[PDB]
Formats: sequence, structure tokens, C-alpha cells
Amino acid sequence: ELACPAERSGHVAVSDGRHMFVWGGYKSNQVRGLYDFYLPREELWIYNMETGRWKKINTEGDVPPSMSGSCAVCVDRVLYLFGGHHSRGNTNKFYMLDSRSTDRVLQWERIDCQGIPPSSKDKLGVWVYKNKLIFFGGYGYLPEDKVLGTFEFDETSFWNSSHPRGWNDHVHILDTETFTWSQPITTGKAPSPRAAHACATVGNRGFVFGGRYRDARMNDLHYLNLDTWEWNELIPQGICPVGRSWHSLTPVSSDHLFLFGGFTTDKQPLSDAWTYCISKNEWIQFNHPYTEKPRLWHTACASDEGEVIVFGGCANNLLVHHRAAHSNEILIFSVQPKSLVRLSLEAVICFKEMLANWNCLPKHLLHSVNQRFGSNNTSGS
Amino acid sequence: SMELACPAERSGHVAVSDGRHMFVWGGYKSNQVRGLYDFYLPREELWIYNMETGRWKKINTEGDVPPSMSGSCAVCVDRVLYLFGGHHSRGNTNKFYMLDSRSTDRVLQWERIDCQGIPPSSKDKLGVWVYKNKLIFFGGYGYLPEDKVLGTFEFDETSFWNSSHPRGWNDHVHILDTETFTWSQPITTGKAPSPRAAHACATVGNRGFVFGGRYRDARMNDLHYLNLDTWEWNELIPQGICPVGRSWHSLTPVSSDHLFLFGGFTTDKQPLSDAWTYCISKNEWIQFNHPYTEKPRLWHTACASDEGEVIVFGGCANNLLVHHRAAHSNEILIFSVQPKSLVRLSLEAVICFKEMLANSWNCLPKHLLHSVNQRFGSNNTSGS
Amino acid sequence: MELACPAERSGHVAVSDGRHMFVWGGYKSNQVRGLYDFYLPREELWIYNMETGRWKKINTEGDVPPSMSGSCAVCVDRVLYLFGGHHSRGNTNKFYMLDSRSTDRVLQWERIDCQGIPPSSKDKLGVWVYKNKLIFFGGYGYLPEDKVLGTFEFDETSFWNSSHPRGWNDHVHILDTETFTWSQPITTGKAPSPRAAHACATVGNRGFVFGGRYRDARMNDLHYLNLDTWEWNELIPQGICPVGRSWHSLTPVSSDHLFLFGGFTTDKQPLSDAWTYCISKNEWIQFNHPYTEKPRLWHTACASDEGEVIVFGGCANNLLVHHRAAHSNEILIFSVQPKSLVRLSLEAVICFKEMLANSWNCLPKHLLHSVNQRFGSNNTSGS
Amino acid sequence: MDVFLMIRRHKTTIFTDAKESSTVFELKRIVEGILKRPPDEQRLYKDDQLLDDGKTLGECGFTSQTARPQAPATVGLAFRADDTFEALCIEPFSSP
Amino acid sequence: MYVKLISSDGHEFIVKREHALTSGTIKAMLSGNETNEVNFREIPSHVLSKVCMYFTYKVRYTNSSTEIPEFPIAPEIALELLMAANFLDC
Repeated sequence: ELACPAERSGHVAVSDGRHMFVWGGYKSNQVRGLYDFYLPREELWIYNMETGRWKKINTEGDVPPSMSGSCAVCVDRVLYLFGGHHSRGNTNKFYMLDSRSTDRVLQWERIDCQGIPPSSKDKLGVWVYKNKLIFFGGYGYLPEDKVLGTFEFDETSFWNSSHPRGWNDHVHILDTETFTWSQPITTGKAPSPRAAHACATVGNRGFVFGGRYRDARMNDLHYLNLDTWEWNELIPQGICPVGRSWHSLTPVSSDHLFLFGGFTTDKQPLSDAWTYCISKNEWIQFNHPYTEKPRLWHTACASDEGEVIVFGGCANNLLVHHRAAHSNEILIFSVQPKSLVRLSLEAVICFKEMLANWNCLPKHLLHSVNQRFGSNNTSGS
Repeated sequence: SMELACPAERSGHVAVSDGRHMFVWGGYKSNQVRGLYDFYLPREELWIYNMETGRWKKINTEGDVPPSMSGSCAVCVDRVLYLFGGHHSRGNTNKFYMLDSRSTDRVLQWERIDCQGIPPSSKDKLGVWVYKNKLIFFGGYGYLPEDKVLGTFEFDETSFWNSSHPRGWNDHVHILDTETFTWSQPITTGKAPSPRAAHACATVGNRGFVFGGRYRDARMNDLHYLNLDTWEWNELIPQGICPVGRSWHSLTPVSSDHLFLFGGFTTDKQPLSDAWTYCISKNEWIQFNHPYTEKPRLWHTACASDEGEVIVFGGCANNLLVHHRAAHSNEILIFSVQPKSLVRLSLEAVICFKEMLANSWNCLPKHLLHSVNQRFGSNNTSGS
Repeated sequence: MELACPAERSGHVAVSDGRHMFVWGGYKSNQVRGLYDFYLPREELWIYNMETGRWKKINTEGDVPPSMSGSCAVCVDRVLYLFGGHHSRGNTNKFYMLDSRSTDRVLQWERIDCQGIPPSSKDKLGVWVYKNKLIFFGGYGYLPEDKVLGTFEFDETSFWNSSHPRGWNDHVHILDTETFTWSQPITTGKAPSPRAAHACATVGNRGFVFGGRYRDARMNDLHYLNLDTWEWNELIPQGICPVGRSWHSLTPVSSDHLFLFGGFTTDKQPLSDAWTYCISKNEWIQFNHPYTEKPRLWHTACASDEGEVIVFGGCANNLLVHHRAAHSNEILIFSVQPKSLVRLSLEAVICFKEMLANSWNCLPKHLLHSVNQRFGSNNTSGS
Repeated sequence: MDVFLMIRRHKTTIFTDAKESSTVFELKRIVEGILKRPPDEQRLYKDDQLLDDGKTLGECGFTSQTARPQAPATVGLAFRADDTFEALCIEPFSSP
Repeated sequence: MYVKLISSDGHEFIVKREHALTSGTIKAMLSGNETNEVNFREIPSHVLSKVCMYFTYKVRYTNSSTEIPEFPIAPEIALELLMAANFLDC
């Protein structure tokens, strides 16, 4: 039985190069077009993209609630989780899960971090500099403490919430080891307060792209140089993408970034792909056979074989919950090309399916297989 | 923002209802600091869930407060809560408590009553019916009473392991006449059932229905009803397929011909989420359909609305006997076993189209809009 | 000192002449780290007497095969013949010969490039022996290289778990070892679905095939092949047939009766049940023995000349998780043919140890060798 | 654009990248720089067809889609061509 | 810069070294610029030609937003391609 998951958006999915861990999320209920059905609390839909399959497990411990819009990383196969918007509002607690253990059931653990906490908010960006996590931006409630950055309230949240929200550009260092909050002084022109913005990590350079300042959805590119805390706005030459939101700037190489999808101000979901070169400093458009599938609030993650794999998203708009029709498809975008293991894999699936067909197959050199097989002898039975 | 009105996740609380305002009090939780002992709630804490608007409300009370209960028997007659029984960190209690919840302009006060006659034993896990001006109490895990009490009572052996004071199952019938505030005991006739705790009770007219329970090492599920005028016990054997034998499950009357069952705990200690409904005229079990069957519950408190809804509050998803990993829940589950009025559908028609018709959201009548705005819409993408 | 058992493992190959079981190969989950799999080494041969009962370690020379996680072998005229198997470099299909008749010399392997169309590298297959011909059925492995009779279906998850997709086949190959020629007979009749993790049994000029896991479904249906007319025939038996399962084993206990023991079900549960098939009554009658609380999977079975089912190997618990692979190495003995008068004399002496130690010392020389060899270790003695 | 080259003669083949406006002289210079010998003594063959040496590869019919890296067209080579251009004898690959 | 390679049937071959930096078996076999003289006994010339061609493709289509095309594999050379993948592991 192939465990097909429920169609969803808002889930967090993290990649070590072998597994996306998919957790949390919400969906539009197809039976009841009245309220958005939040997904179950314990569900981990782990999709191996190297062995391309689904495996759902259940977790234990100090379990956080049903999150749609959180911020999660996976450092040395360890989940860290912050922020998000459960069914009664937003949170600002910190949670940790160990994904290295396979013998025992996975136990969550809430960690009360020392230092000044941020506000309860979601839709923010992360960059990972060694053991430190810098948190930037987002949408949510007002900052309770004296927090660096500019908070600007959304007016229409006044017409749709008991407590009004707004965007920010607040940076926060959380340590992964000592669990210390700190908040350094940044330099340069800090960008606009925004939500559904794109974060990408090369070195100590963190790139933020896109988002929706006020109600407009643009396409400006900024980067923070975290060793110097310097904000620089970078406008690339040549052709450029249009203004969008809900796009994941997933890196594919140390010179080259990949972007899938988008969502314009007119509330249209985009079905185009772009790549960016840092050294040429140029966006250039990618041609792909998934131009019929626009996705927003999706998870586009990086594999070790140079494939950007997208799970989730909605084929139409996500604003009206009755108009939301989610998707659970797996989308492959290999800007970095496929490997010889994968060209052997399309050599079998297209040209050996109907084929039954020289009797000479010896072997001379030994132990040249140890990055190929893995779990090999228990397969097929 | 400020902390919204949300009660803590728990198991073993007491929810009573007048059909319009549910009162939730007592219960306990697993302590996340250290799971060796179980954390108990503070004893002044009333929670009010409005089922028409769907909101919680914190209430402080004065008076002779009860201790921290972990499962007690209570009623909400004439918007007046009457509490009896329960288990606590001091032990078990048979003190009768009164909380006048009819005062809206005044804060509520407690009053412990030393009722006359022979009071019953200190006990928990029991059921109740309200007939005319009389409160009638049935069953209970608990002790032996101090005087002669009609009915049978068998000690549990395993309680002899876990506490100096040993409890056990009974099927005693007691009457508190609250016009005289006097205990009395009527004559029990008919084929009396086994002694049981964790028995689900309901009041259908002049009858009381008892389903399921625990006796010896068996979680039974036979069905009985006792008349409240002739005092005659009648054991009913229903047709169709029966729901699996189970304990720790509620059962409320949803109409004068129909009853509802959710949840349970199989004797093999497996948590249940199968929904059933019962027809007393057909004497028949129908397995009910709802999309809430993917989560099971322990000590799931159901209450009957005046709009025909089964409202479930609280529940342990996994094994409660694993108390150090007890996944307590504080999620309201609304089951539609009876169809709603257009008032409710009209508020649904408001609650569907929000961003298109936020002016009609802002231009309702004041109780209507309060109810509509009561819903704390889960905004996760608004503003992006 | 040297009463050391063979190590606990899974995927070994054990063959029988009726008197001396040959056990060779296999791998185990490592006790330091349970994720990777340590293959038990390729020079190691074990001989376990199935009558007297003991283990013998022989190092092997020649054109040595690599360690195998499961292969196919027969013992014809006390000569071992090996084909297939999966090694740490992946699957193999080289034909190996190990002449076990040389008791005066140490044993030498010989890898033989046979003529004709050999099948592709694979494993989890079955075999019959008819006259001089060794006939090979089934398998999970790679694509064959020439025109090979039978069909092939590629397993989907094999596509995911390596760059080598392995699929199941219902291929049949005759190795004529007098000429050492691969050949293929004509497949007539209703051929089975392409499957592996099955078992095979030989009744005279007939071949029985039981169970297996096509795709993910671990069916245990029965199929029948003539070894003279080459006609396939699916039999639907009466009685209560055994549950669908893979990783089981069959031995012929008699010319009218077949035996079956344990396995691994479709919903991932081991098995410790035992069944007996009657071909004249065509009936599956359940066999009772006090070893039904110990479930093993892919556990080898051998039929003795005196009529005992002797089972070695088989992971005690699950194996699809590698870190919980609790392998075993204990001998299970089941009697289906009754105990003979020579064997009643053998129990008459082996059962009275302390009361008849004088009768232990007063026995013929091979008998005493079998009695002082069968040493139940003394927990009770000492104080 | 980018045009990629097969050069096949006598169980030797040469993979070489170039541009569309590159002449046959520039690829002659780079094969002189690889194999360390005179490049003026060789002849190119578009399946036995001599090209003019001053012609750019846009005029030679070698485009990027025709000479894709994963699927490219070839030329043969013939050293000592001089006047007696070496007759082309490409030994092909073996049977699968 | 350009490295010599011998197939099973004796076909000589010359390799761009920056196209040859991807596969680890050859870079651990040769130099494990510098022109090496290495040899193979088993793998034929047609499936090897695909290997080097694949590398050039691999090198040309790395880090660009052009449409990366599908590569046609003939079914007669696909068994030797799975053989070459087993004996290369690129």
C-alpha cells in the first residue's frame, strides 16, 4: 500500500539531502467548505527523495500543536521549531526533536530559551550560521519587549481579528546549544517589513527575496552579511522575475539559487521557475514541464543529487478557504542535472519494462558500491 | 497579544450543562516538569464554555471551596450546580457542595452542605439522574459507607495495592431531596445489575439508563434502565451489532427517542473513537458517521446543547494508565447528531464568506455579531 | 574449549544429503551499530550432523565466492552446487561447485562458466533436481541478458532503493551438469505469477512451488510442474490451507507427504505454525509440536534419511528494521516420520544419563561417539 | 551559442567545445595544442565532405541543437592529408 | 588537461580533465596538467562513449536555466549502462 498523504499547505518540510520531514499544516476540507481543517498533531509524513517514498510515523514527548506557517530547521538531523499559527492564534515557544534516532519513537521537547523572546508570530525567514539561527521578518502580533526593527500594522487585520497584527523585520539570534537569545546591531539599509518572503543561505550571506509589503507583492532582493551584520540591496541585471509571494528560494549550488512558483498581488498563483547566479548577478528563467501546476505555500527543498523537490501547495488561490483546492504531488526540478544513478534509473523504467533481453558478466574489483546500495538485501520481500 | 481564554489540557474534569452555558471544573494533568507525580488544578477555577458562541470564560469563586477533584459527580439543575463525590490529593470525598450559577450580576459562591439522614461513602466515578425535585445518585468506585446502605458493594483487589484506603464498585441508589436537603434510600426492585464504576448514565423522562462499566478485570457493556417511579430494574439486550465493551465513556440524551455514545476503552486497554447512537423504540444500535474518528479520547465529557449538538471537552488520546506520557487534550469536539436551525445556518452563512462580507460581519445585531466575532478565526496567511 | 556455535545470522544456505547438513554464508546485524550489515565471512563452512548432532568448521579454498546474503544450492551425490546469491557488491549469478566427497583433502571451490544462456544475477530462488539435471525456478534480481523464457515484473521500491532495480521472474533454467549447459525447456500450462521469497520441493519427476511475495503481496499459493512433460498446473487444495507468507521452507518428508514451517506474513508478522500436505488426499493438515512459540523467517529446513525436519537459521524477530534484527542460531528438530528402533535405542541411552553412565560407557564405538558427543551441559551438577 | 565536437579516426576520438562563430582554423589550433604536432596536415570530413577552413561553424551546418552534448554530430579526421588526403577509415564501437 | 583512456577492445580515448573531475572512481584511479595512461579490460567503447558524452553534458548543463533534456537510452545498451553504473558509481 502506497501511503498517499492528504493534500495540504502550511506544513513545514526539512531536508538533510535524504529525507524531507513533513510535519504540521492545514487544508481545506472537501466535505465541509466552512472551516479549514487543521492536520493531526502527531503526523510525520517523511518523504525520502533519494528512495522517493512516503513513510508516516507518530511522535511523542512535549508535542507542539497543529502548526501552519512555522519556522523549522534540521541541523545534524536534529529538528528545531519556532513560531507559527495554531488554531487559536500564534505562538513563540521553541521545540526540539531528534530525527537521528530510528530505534525509539520520536520524543518532542519544549525548551524555554533564556534571553528576550520575540512576539508570537509566523511567516518569517531563517538563516543558519553554524550553531546560530538568525530569525528575520514575519507577520504577527506586536513585540512585547524592546525589539530592534520596525513593526508596521496591517489595517485589514483590524477588520478580521480580535487582536490586530502586522509585519516586522526583527532579527533574533537563537543558539542551538546554549539556547540563548541575543540580538545584535545590524548595519546598512534594513529592508521593508514583509511576509511570505524568501530566505536562502550561502555562507554567512543570507538572501531575502520577494514578499508583500503593505498589500503589494514585489520582487526586491536584499542580503545580510552576518559576519559584518551589513544589509545590502542587490538589483540583478538582465531579465528579472515579477513581483510575487510564497516562493521558496532553495539553493542548488554555492553560486546558483533556484526559485519555484510565486503569488502576485492580483492573487494569482504563478507557475514559472527562475534561477539566480551570484557571480554573474543575474536571474534567468527556467523551462520545465510543470508549467500547468502553480503552487503557493509549498515546500521546495534541496536534495544531495541536485534536485529541488516540491511537496504541497495549492493549484488555485489560498485566500478564500472554499476556493482552496490543495495538492499532494511531488514535483522534481533538476537544474543541476541528474546523476549516473538517475540516468540508469530512467534507463530501466522506460527501456526495460517491456524488455526481457550477451552471456558475459564477470567481476574484478571489489568494494566500489558503498555509496549506492544501502538497504539492499532485505528489498523486495 | 494577550493570552486568550483557553483552559489547560486535562483528564477527569466535570462538565455540566443547562444547554446554553457549560460549566467545567476539577480534573488533573500530567506535570511536564516531572512525570512521576500528577499535577492537580487549583480549586477556585471555574471554566465556562458557551456552546452557542463557542467561548471560554475564567471564573473565580468564594465560599467553602472543594478540594482538587479528579472526577466527580455533578448536576446543573435550574442553572445551579450541585456537586458530590470525587477523588482528591487528600483522598476521596462525600461532601455535598452547592454553587449558585444563576447570578450573572454577582460573582458565584460555594456552600458545603451537611445533609441529614445517612450519607453515602466517599467515592468517585459515578452517575446521576434528576427526577422532579429529587437528585438520585448511582454507583461508584469508592469506600464502604459508615452505616447500613441498601445495595451491594464489592471491593476492587487492585485498589488494595495502590492506596491505604481501598475503593471498589457498587450499584447503590441514593436520593437527595433538596427541598428538605435529606438523604434517603428507596427500595430497589427488578433484576439489579453488577456493581460497576465508569458507567454512563442518562435521564430519559422518568427513566435512567446505565451503559457499560468495569467489574473485576472486565470492562462490561450491557445496558440497563431503572424506572424513577416504580423503582424497577430492567436489563435490555439490544439487537444489531453492539459497541465493543468499554469503560470511561459518556452518554447523553440527544432526543426523547434517541441516545448518543462516543469513545470508550477496550478491556485490552485500547483507546476508542467509534461513534454509536441508540434507538429506544427500535431497541437498536446504529453506528454513526463523523470525520472526528481519527482521534480517541479518555474521559470525554459530552454535553447536550439546545441546538442538537454533542459537545465533547477534554480527553487523553493514548493510554491514561501511562500517566507520565499521558497526552491530555483540551479540544472541543462538536458532533452534529441533530440538524441545526437556520439561525445557526445563517451564522454559518456569515462564517463562510468573511473577507467578502466583512461589512456584514461588522453590521449584525449585538448578540449575533458577538457570536460571529466570537470565533477566533485562525489567520495563518492573512497579510501575505 | 571448542564447543563454539555458528554465529547468529540470517540469509544462510543449508543443504542436505540426508545425514550431514552443509551450512554456508549469510550476514548479521552488527551489535556495535545495527544500521549497517556485517557479512559473515566467505571462507567459513559449517557441517552440522543432523543425526548425531554437532558442528564442524572447515576453511574453503579455490575460486572462492564472496559472502552471500542468500543464494541457491543443492547437494547431489555429496557434491554441493551453488548458483546466485547477493554479496556486499550486489547480486551475483556465478555457478560454483564444491566437491564435499573429498574427506581426505581440504575442500576447493571451482567457479564454472557454463555454456548457453545463464540467468542474470539475482537471489531468493528455488530449485529441483531431476536425474542429472538441476532445474532452477524463480528469483528477484536484475534483467536477463538474452532471450530468456518466462516473464519479468520490476519491483517499484527496488527502483527507489538503489540504482539497480531488481524485479521478480518466473524464469526456468535447466543446468545439465554432465555437459555443463544452460538450456530452457518449453513452458506449457498455466504459469505462475513472477515471484520470489518462495520455496520449492521435488517429488520424483515433479516440482512443487509454494508461496512468495509478488509486489508487496506475500501470497502462499501452490503450483505444480511436471519434470517430464514440463506442464504447469495450479492446484487448489482442500482442508484449511496455510496463511499467505514469505520466507518459509518446505522439505519432502515422504513420497506422499510434504512439510511446511513458519514464515513472514503480508502484514509483517513472523510465523511458527507447521503444516503437512498430503498429495493423495490433497489435504493440508496442521502439525502439532511444542516449538510453536518460536517464530523464524527464511529459516532453512532439511529432511533427514531417518525422517526428521531440522531447521537452522531464521531471524527470531522482524528484520525489515535492521537495528532490531535479533538473529538466532539454534537447531529445531521436528519428527514427522516416527522414531526407529535404532533411534529408540539411541534415546534409550541418551535419556538415562546419570542412572546409566555405565550403559553410556558400555556402547559400541560409533554409538558411544554419538552419545559422548551429545552432551547436555550440566547445570545441576557441581554441589 | 555553444557547439560541441566529435573528432573520430582510427580508434581515437576527441571531444572539443567551441562557439558558432569559430572557424575551422581555431579548432585546428586547439587540436594542434592537444595532440602536439602539425595541424595543417589534417583533413576534416562531414561524413566524407571537406569543409573550407575559413568558414565559421554557423555556415558549416553545426548548430547547438544538431551538436547537442548529449546527442552530437561528428566529423572524421585524416592526418597527413596534405594533397593525398587520408581516406577516412573510422573503426566504430563494438557490439552491445 | 587531456588524459588518455583505453577501453576493453583497445579503443584509445582522450579526456578533458575538468570534465573528468566529476566521477570519483577514475579520479581515485588516475591521479589518486597531468596526462595519465590507464586501461580497462571489461567495459566496451560504446557505453564508455556515453560516459564521456554524459560528462560533457553534465559539465555544459550545470548551473544554467536552460531546459535540461531527456537523454535517449537504447534498450540494447541499457544492460551495459547498468553494468557501467555498477563498475563506475558516478
